[PDB]
Amino acid sequence: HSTAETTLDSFFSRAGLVGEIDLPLEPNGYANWDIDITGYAQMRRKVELFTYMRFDAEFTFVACTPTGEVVPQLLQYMFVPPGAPKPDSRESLAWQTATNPSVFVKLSDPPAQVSVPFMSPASAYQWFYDGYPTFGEHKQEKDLEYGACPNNMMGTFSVRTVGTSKSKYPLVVRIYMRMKHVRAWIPRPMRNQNYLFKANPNYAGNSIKPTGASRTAITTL
Amino acid sequence: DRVAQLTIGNSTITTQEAANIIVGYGEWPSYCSDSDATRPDVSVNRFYTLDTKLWEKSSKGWYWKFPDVLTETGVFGQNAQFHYLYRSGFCIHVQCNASKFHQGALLVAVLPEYVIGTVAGGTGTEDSHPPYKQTQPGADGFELQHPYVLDAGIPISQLTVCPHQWINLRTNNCATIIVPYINALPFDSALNHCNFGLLVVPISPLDYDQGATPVIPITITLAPMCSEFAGLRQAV
Amino acid sequence: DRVAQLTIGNSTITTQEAANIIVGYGEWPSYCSDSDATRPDVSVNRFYTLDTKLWEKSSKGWYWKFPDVLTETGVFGQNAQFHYLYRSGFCIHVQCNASKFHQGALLVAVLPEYVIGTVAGGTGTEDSHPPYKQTQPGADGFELQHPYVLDAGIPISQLTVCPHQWINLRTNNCATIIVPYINALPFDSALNHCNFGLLVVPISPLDYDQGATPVIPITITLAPMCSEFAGLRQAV
Amino acid sequence: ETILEVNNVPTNATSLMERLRFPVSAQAGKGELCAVFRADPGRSGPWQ
Repeated sequence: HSTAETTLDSFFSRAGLVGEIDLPLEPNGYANWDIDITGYAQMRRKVELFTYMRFDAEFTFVACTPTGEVVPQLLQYMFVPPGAPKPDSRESLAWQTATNPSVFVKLSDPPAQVSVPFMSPASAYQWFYDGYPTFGEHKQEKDLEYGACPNNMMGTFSVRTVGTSKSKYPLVVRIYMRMKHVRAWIPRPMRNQNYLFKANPNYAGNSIKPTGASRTAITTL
Repeated sequence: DRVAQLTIGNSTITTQEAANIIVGYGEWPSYCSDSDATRPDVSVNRFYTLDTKLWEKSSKGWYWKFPDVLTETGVFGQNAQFHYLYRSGFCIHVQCNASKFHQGALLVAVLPEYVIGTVAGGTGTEDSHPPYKQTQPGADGFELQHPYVLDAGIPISQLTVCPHQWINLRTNNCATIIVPYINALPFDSALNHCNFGLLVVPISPLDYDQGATPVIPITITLAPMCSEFAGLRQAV
Repeated sequence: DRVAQLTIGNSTITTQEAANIIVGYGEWPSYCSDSDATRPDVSVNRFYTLDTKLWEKSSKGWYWKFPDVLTETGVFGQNAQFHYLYRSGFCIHVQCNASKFHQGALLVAVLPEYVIGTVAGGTGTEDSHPPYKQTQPGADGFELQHPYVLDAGIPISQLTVCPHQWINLRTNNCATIIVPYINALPFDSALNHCNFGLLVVPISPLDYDQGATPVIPITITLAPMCSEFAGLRQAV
Repeated sequence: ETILEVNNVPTNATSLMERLRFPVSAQAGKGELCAVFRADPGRSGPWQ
């Protein structure tokens, strides 16, 4: 007798492919990866099964050439917490502020992994904030006030090569993510129609489709 | 099976108690005694009876959004504009009245954080968002557009995971759900954060022989529970 | 709510006991043991069932007058002509039978000393009085002319001061009033002094969809109580 | 308890009995006013 496969921590604690970063030779020389539990274009449906969630998360970084060759470069992965500024350019102070944690690994070394705790001011994450941001009561402008609770901002990941002179090796940096210690709450019915946008559950009203397959008739097989 | 005598404060309803009466989430509404980490007694506690929405043969459903439904109308509504922080429970009581000669099941259900979505189209453009008059509809409510996906890409087939009670005019003509306060914060603004949204969806559509009143009403009567407010603002 | 089994002497009725059953003046009928200042036992005491009057959509009411109603027909009627002095009580039981698909409230009420009055007119003359066939109508009764003033300049609006019981075919289809003997003398002639007059007046007129029997009946069943007589005369 | 004349239409004496009753029909429907009356017996005078 065993129902452990059906636990949240057995239903979510798997390292997935979330980020694909290209660092070519011949765009500007750096990249900043806004953390989104999506990306793994399957996790959104698996998550919006519930409404309120809570978790610690483990990130893993796989770095190589497009060839797959392993080359002696020294990378810099930097976690930039919410509210904190993003790196303006390659030489901004955001790399040195040191408040923003930094991970310095080579590629000859195995993938660097670091854990990230639950980072919301709220007691738990939300995938739905039916209402308007703090504090909506003036003029419209509108294009920001939907399904977005910026209190759910998980931070960003940034990479260098590192400086000062640009690298010689073409690079791709794979970012893998896994949740731990998960706790969900009030359950949502699972999505049935195709996604269109991030951070809002809109749908294509022109093309509504039945949830599952269909038959020719009820009395037939 | 029983006669009706139900009243509070000043208001007075006429309900029943012959079948299953009340469904809760597994938790009664309460107060709070925390560090954040007013208690209106016998005034807020009145059965605000919404406007009875009709129900044609070819309807698809309706949905109200608490606490917006009442927030701009009523004594309770008063204590929402002047205050900024909000927390409460609710005694929702939906009752539709029809003969034994009518028929048509309804689905009373509460979906917290009912973020809605409208159709992309119009001009050839790609993105659009619902006006203030659809995310915060108010007492009149709003008859939704695409039921099967609840205007949210969410199949009704699985809505029963939330507190629900079936209304089949064969057996029962009354539905009563009690909903506690559900949020990541023990307190939030009543103006800009509509919590759970009640919704009524007919699955078996109403049918009848003709010349038999094609319109049976839907009486919504609701009452707050364990309401609580904190800081207040000045009046206009 | 209950099955029916009611019988006396030889007669047998089929009534009910599911709502308020009986209304009295505040005083049960009795005998008398005074100085004036026969006791028929088990024979007079039979449910005399009057003739069931019909009830059209456009009726205005009916009224019988005790003890004239029975005085010239029945075994009880016999002991009224031969005797000269009279005193009794009554067990009036009015029951109209109709479907749940009919409607129309009735007012069963007893007005003692129902002195009636007809309209002045005819020829241009000033005074006129009702014939013997309207002040002492008998079993058949008499459908009155001007209800609102009870053919007596007396508004129905205030009739409920007398013993009454409402018949609304929605709820109840039965009415039962028990009336004691009411007079300035403990004994009077049954022939020339009609006491209280029972009367039935529809306020909410009967309505129905058509082709649904436009005529629901009015079953009157009555029985004397504590009847008493004294001196007797010879027979024809 | 006595009968309360609310409906006030003497057309002419035939319809006089329609003073004791309310009208309740299907149409037009919800929300519209059915009937109202004063709350003072002395005033003239549906209470009369």
